[PDB]
Amino acid sequence: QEPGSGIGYPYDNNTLPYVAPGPTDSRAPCPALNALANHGYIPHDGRAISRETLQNAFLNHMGIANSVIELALTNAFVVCEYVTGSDCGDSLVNLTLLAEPHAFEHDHSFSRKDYKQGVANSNDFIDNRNFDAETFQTSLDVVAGKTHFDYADMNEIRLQRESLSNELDFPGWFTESKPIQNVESGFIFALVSDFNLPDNDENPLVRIDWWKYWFTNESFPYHLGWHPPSPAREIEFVTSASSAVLAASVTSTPSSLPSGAIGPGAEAVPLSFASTMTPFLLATNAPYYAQDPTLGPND
Ligand code: HEM
Ligand SMILES: *[C@@H]1O[C@H](CO)[C@@H](O[C@@H]2O[C@H](CO)[C@@H](O[C@@H]3O[C@H](CO)[C@@H](O)[C@H](O)[C@@H]3O)[C@H](O)[C@H]2NC(C)=O)[C@H](O)[C@H]1NC(C)=O
Ligand SMILES: *[C@@H]1O[C@H](CO)[C@@H](O[C@@H]2O[C@H](CO)[C@@H](O)[C@H](O)[C@H]2NC(C)=O)[C@H](O)[C@H]1NC(C)=O
Ligand SMILES: *[C@H]1O[C@H](CO)[C@@H](O)[C@H](O)[C@@H]1O[C@H]1O[C@H](CO)[C@@H](O)[C@H](O)[C@@H]1O
Ligand SMILES: *[C@@H]1O[C@H](CO)[C@@H](O)[C@H](O)[C@H]1NC(C)=O
Ligand SMILES: *[C@H]1O[C@H](CO)[C@@H](O)[C@H](O)[C@@H]1O
Ligand SMILES: *[C@H]1O[C@H](CO)[C@@H](O)[C@H](O)[C@@H]1O
Ligand SMILES: *[C@H]1O[C@H](CO)[C@@H](O)[C@H](O)[C@@H]1O
Ligand SMILES: *[C@H]1O[C@H](CO)[C@@H](O)[C@H](O)[C@@H]1O
Ligand SMILES: *[C@H]1O[C@H](CO)[C@@H](O)[C@H](O)[C@@H]1O
Ligand SMILES: *[C@H]1O[C@H](CO)[C@@H](O)[C@H](O)[C@@H]1O
Ligand SMILES: *[C@H]1O[C@H](CO)[C@@H](O)[C@H](O)[C@@H]1O
Ligand SMILES: *[C@H]1O[C@H](CO)[C@@H](O)[C@H](O)[C@@H]1O
Ligand SMILES: *[C@H]1O[C@H](CO)[C@@H](O)[C@H](O)[C@@H]1O
Ligand SMILES: [Br-]
Ligand SMILES: [Br-]
Ligand SMILES: [Br-]
Ligand SMILES: [Mn+2]
Repeated sequence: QEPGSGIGYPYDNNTLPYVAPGPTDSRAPCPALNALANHGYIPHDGRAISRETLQNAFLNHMGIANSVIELALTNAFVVCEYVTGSDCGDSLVNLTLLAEPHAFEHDHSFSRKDYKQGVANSNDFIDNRNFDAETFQTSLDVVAGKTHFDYADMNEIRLQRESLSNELDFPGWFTESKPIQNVESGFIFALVSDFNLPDNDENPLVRIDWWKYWFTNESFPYHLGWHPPSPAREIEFVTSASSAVLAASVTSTPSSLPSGAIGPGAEAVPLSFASTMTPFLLATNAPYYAQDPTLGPND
């Protein structure tokens, strides 16, 4: 928000306004990076981004500690080198390259389509990067009529997304990615679980309105009473939440799940790509921004 607004106070004492991305700005497949860029906490153009820029932006503006993004930073820079063909040093070339498929970006996202979702021909690909309202509605439908949801509900949401994606993706494309997705499941609990409930750390419940505002608007739900978690969330919370999601008993089983979907997931580790492997072409779509309604500087 505008710095003088005080909307972030006393959790964020140095806010900057929301500014929609323009057609030449680079955006990510990540709702967090996109919100940061929209506020200029990382470059508004989404280009030339250092590790420390990311660390400070997450810590000071989202209540997300450095530990939470240590592996994400490693993976971002691995993917930058893979996509561009050269070491990116400590200047991430842009955010858009993070949507390189079957890499850091993965299938069965909560709010993005898959790279070969619903394509008629094998060489086709689509926008697997920008927020997609219909896809996100398939996630939200699992918790329809509710204000909050728990680990078991999140497990059901990701299973629904895996089912749909395995059915809809071009044959042979779908590749399950429980380790990365469920770090992201943990990120959702870390950012938008309801810290106003007494037992949030033992038993976090996502506020659906906060989640929907963050994802749809790629800005922060201050108007709904959200603020950055304080103290900042640490990695322990995120991987515990990830494990709890996958450990939760499944009471409704969609059809068409890949083998081993129900059960624990592997620990996330650094990505690596063969030097001979050429990257898949990135989707070239202009960055998404919310239009129904458009957002003002304080939204
Ligand atoms: C350097 C830091 C980060 C990098 C490089 C990064 C990168 C990415 C990438 C590549 C994806 C796409 C995965 C896919 O859905 O196919 C993604 C998704 C996601 N990210 Fe980030 N991320 C970072 C930090 C965070 C943090 C700290 C949060 C929240 C606390 C966050 C929340 C999410 C969520 C919830 C998704 C899933 C979106 C969906 O499934 O629709 N990310 N991120
Ligand atoms: C974010 O950075 C990535 C990585 O640099 C950009 O993707 C790459 O964009 C370049 C154009 O600047 C593409 O190069 C072109 O490739 C075609 C086919 O190989 C070639 O015939 C052209 O002469 C040109 O070299 C490159 O393909 C593309 N990389 C991938 C994997 O798709 C991306 O455009 C940047 N996005 C933003 C919004 O800044
Ligand atoms: C996206 O952000 C807009 C702007 O903040 C949201 O619309 C406003 O919501 C706030 C509460 O968050 C209300 O006080 C305003 O009356 C709303 N204004 C307008 C112009 O509608 C919108 O709800 C957000 N989208 C989602 C899905 O959360
Ligand atoms: C991205 O741009 C490519 C051309 O550079 C197209 O071949 C791709 O289909 C893709 O097009 C989409 O996004 C561009 C902006 O980059 C729009 O101009 C297109 O209409 C389309 O939405
Ligand atoms: C915001 O400023 C107030 C008033 O000085 C201070 O008490 C509080 O600790 C500050 N918050 C942060 C995150 O520094
Ligand atoms: C989440 O999982 C990690 C291991 O991946 C632990 O280090 C952490 O304490 C939490 O259990
Ligand atoms: C790891 O931490 C999470 C988040 O605090 C808990 O919900 C979980 O039960 C485990 O203790
Ligand atoms: C990972 O951690 C979660 C949260 O403690 C457990 O529920 C799960 O069984 C696994 O150990
Ligand atoms: C069985 O229970 C889980 C959560 O406990 C739900 O998410 C599911 O919809 C079914 O009711
Ligand atoms: C229980 O929930 C699962 C996952 O959302 C559905 O696929 C199933 O049809 C039932 O509603
Ligand atoms: C749906 O079905 C699967 C196996 O058929 C179970 O693992 C799950 O708990 C749910 O009953
Ligand atoms: C979230 O984190 C847990 C614990 O490391 C994994 O088991 C899961 O697959 C996901 O990466
Ligand atoms: C990471 O691992 C891959 C193997 O999958 C190698 O190709 C790469 O060079 C790096 O060692
Ligand atoms: C977002 O931008 C639109 C332009 O379409 C305005 O009409 C709206 O009031 C908001 O500022
Ligand atoms: Br660029
Ligand atoms: Br489809
Ligand atoms: Br796994
Ligand atoms: Mn994806």
